[PDB]
Amino acid sequence: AAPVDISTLPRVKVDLVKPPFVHAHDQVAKTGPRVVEFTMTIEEKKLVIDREGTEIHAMTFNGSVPGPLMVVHENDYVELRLINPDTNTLLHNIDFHAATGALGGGALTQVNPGEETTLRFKATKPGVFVYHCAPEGMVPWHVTSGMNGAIMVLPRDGLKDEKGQPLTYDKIYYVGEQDFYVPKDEAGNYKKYETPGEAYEDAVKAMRTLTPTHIVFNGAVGALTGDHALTAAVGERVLVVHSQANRDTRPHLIGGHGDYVWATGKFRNPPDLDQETWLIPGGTAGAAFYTFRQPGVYAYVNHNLIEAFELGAAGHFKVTGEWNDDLMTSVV
Amino acid sequence: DISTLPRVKVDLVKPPFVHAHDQVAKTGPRVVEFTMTIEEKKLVIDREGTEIHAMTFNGSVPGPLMVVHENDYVELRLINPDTNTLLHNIDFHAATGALGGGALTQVNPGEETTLRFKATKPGVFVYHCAPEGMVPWHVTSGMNGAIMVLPRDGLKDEKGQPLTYDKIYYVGEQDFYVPKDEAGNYKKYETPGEAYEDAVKAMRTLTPTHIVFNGAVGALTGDHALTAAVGERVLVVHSQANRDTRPHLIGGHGDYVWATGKFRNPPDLDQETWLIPGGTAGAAFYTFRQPGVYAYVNHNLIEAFELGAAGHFKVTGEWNDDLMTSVV
Amino acid sequence: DISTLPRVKVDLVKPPFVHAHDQVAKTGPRVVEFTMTIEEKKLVIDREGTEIHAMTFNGSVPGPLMVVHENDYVELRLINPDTNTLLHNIDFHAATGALGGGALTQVNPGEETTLRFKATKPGVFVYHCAPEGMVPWHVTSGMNGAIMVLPRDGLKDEKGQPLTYDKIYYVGEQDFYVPKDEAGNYKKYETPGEAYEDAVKAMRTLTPTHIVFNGAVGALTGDHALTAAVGERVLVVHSQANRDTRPHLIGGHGDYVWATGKFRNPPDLDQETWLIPGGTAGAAFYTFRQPGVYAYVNHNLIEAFELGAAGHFKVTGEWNDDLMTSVV
Ligand SMILES: [Cu+2]
Ligand SMILES: [Cu+2]
Ligand SMILES: [Cu+2]
Ligand SMILES: [Cu+2]
Ligand SMILES: [Cu+2]
Ligand SMILES: [Cu+2]
Repeated sequence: AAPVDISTLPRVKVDLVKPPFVHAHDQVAKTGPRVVEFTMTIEEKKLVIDREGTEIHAMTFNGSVPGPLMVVHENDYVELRLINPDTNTLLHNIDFHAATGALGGGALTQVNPGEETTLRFKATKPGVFVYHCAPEGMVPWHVTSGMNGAIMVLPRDGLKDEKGQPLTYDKIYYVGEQDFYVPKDEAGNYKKYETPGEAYEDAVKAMRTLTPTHIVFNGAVGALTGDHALTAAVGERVLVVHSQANRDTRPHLIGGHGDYVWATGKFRNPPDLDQETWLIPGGTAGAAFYTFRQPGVYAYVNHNLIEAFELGAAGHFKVTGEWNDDLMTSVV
Repeated sequence: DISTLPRVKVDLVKPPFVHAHDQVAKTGPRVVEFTMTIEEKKLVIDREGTEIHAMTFNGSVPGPLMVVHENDYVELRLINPDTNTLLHNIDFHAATGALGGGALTQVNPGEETTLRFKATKPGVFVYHCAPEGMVPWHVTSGMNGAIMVLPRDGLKDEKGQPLTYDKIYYVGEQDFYVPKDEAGNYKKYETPGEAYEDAVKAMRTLTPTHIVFNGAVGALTGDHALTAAVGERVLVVHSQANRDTRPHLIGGHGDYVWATGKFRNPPDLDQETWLIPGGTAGAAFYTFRQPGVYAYVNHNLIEAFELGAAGHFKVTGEWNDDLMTSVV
Repeated sequence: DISTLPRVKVDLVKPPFVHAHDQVAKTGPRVVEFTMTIEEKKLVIDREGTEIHAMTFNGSVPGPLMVVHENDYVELRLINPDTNTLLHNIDFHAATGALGGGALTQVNPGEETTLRFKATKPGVFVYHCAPEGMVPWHVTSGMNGAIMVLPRDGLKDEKGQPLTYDKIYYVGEQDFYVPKDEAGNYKKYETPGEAYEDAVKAMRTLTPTHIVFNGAVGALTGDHALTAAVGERVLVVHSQANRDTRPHLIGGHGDYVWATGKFRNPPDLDQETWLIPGGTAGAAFYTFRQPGVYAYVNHNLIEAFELGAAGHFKVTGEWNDDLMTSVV
């Protein structure tokens, strides 16, 4: 019942990085609980979301869609300084699904242009969680404008398999999947707007159709392909955190599997094994662990193939290494 | 021999509330008697006054939550007053045989029927009308509810230890497809039959015009918000008889969740959001640790804040600065 | 050395039936030989005579279910006759490498190819065509099926105890997007190629015009209804290569279900309904206890009864009044 003295906890500052990459961290905690300090600056900005040059007024956390992945360990405290520069035009806030109370922090972080605030919450549950803006009355508009990301709360002793044995990854990637509803004019062409506010009415209309115009990884069609394809080597253990703050998705690694998967992303639950495809409910973050055994190109996709190959929810993995004819081979 | 079992008559209560019951069974198997009267009635489903011809079990959308224990025999007397105009029946997902009972409970206006079935499997289950050839029309008109079949030794965590809730609420999520004219305005009809054709066309778009909790937009908000106190253990039963949903407690979690609602399976822990497939009932257990307002929503945020799938929790108690605070 | 492994030839069977096999392996690993011939053909998918240019594996929608055991080697000879017009290939979700085999099995009309891969993971998996740049078009044209890789010691329950089925059926669920003209009538094409543009357009609406089992509305009804007898243990393998579905046996349950179909995971028990994500194959085990007609459906009742995702079981045996009965 007595208060816990948090001033005694050591503090560590984190420098966030743009997705799909993840800031420096340790899987197995090397210290006891800490107050981990993060700072994110909200940025309203125009963003090209497809190959035809379609542009929208994106609402971002730190300039990217999705926002950066934050990483802490179970029972650490997350302290976020949220800044809303006066160059922005809208009210924003933040809802951490990893947090307990005040609408995930949303009721304590409402900031208008020119204001800032610092939120602190205890990361009491291990897993990957979604975080997103949630201004009362305009929630889906902000979220579907790209204002969402994720946070991973690692067990202090790292990841474990269904038998309680260590699962250690060599690389980690964060794939934020985004459903966009770009308004179209009477002619069927995407509309343009001077300011975010000007598009509200049309945006609401576009959203209520429940039919996305685009569904992409890392903010745009092909964002995770070509020179920006994810990479790995045969033998490498890779963890892919995947989030969707507003709509269901079903990740799948073409040519591979999800050896160990936490579809709804909570680590106190044993992972599902050998998944071909897994369902991540809208408003959830999930994580899949895989060890590559074949070199070459792999397609990482939302397995509703239309959403993947037509709407944009598809990325690539370029894997190096020696081919395994035992696992698979063309018979002459 | 069923005739040797105790018989008890239950008085059902309107959702989100639930009739009184014991979690850990107090007796052995019993024949639990329920009675529900079918009522076709106009219902306002949104703040704009939109009306539909609702098809209900006991006058509410969703129908009330029935509660029994594993291996009890459910005995339902279903009445279809001659004031209604359609044939109805009932399909219990908790039952075995005759299309969930649908093939044995067909009742035209002015008729009634009594069905009895053994609740052999523990968990929360959906029950809904299913008249041959017009199944989705009735279900999407609000004719569905749920039944909870508790394990005889109560709920258990992933370690087989007891989980006892202090409060329970039943949230029925309903997808509606209200027909519109060429102008785009919702159409009104004199009778349910008049709208069949338009209804079918509206349903086939697979795009709900409304998705609500307890029959209407904002039904579980304001004076009708759900309540709890810091420290209270709350079980929230959630059903969707026709379409997928993804429940989420904003500011909270599903400490223990049976997403597809069957208790022989250990619960999933610490869920932020969970998927309840259409045609399924799920259950989430949570112990409140912070006072204040919480939003309970389908986490497709468009479906929640635009279409109506959102409710509120008003929680009393003292704030916990350790769990969360605005830094000085 | 695979040259050391004995080989066995399998004769595939048209769905919903499955080719014979042993649940518990009677020998060590084997190289199992399969042969499938691709066939592009016009196909009637509804009771109104609507046709489409279907792209099939062995002439059926879905393609046949292949069955092997963990660690066997699957060797498939894929033939693309010069009577076809498009390039095709195959993607095995059960395989490891080269885009599931798609990058190694590309075959134009008049060509064939043989692919071999080790079945390292037990479970039911989807296989489908995946020609670069036209993946969804082929898959939604019916070019997909499934393969089951049984654990060498057969299926086991959540306790490690054996689960042996007396019957097994394979239900392939297909979402079709048939283009329509300005009048709203389904369009007709002389060749698959001529429809591409309209096909892409129709798919991007993400709204299927049809959702069927075994290639057509009512395909699994009447003389083609699935069958069983009271007391029989039945395994129903269900796949959806492109869109989510939620199987449900009306009047029954999924006693043991591997919703996402991977056997190294214990099954979920007593399911009323389960979610099989698009791009996944699932399996449900049930022991019938009541005779009569059952409806096996996708529980989004609109997709089932309006769009076509519904089939029937005809079960023989004695009625059990203890489980269910109409009172006087
Ligand atoms: Cu915002
Ligand atoms: Cu949220
Ligand atoms: Cu009815
Ligand atoms: Cu049902
Ligand atoms: Cu093909
Ligand atoms: Cu695939």
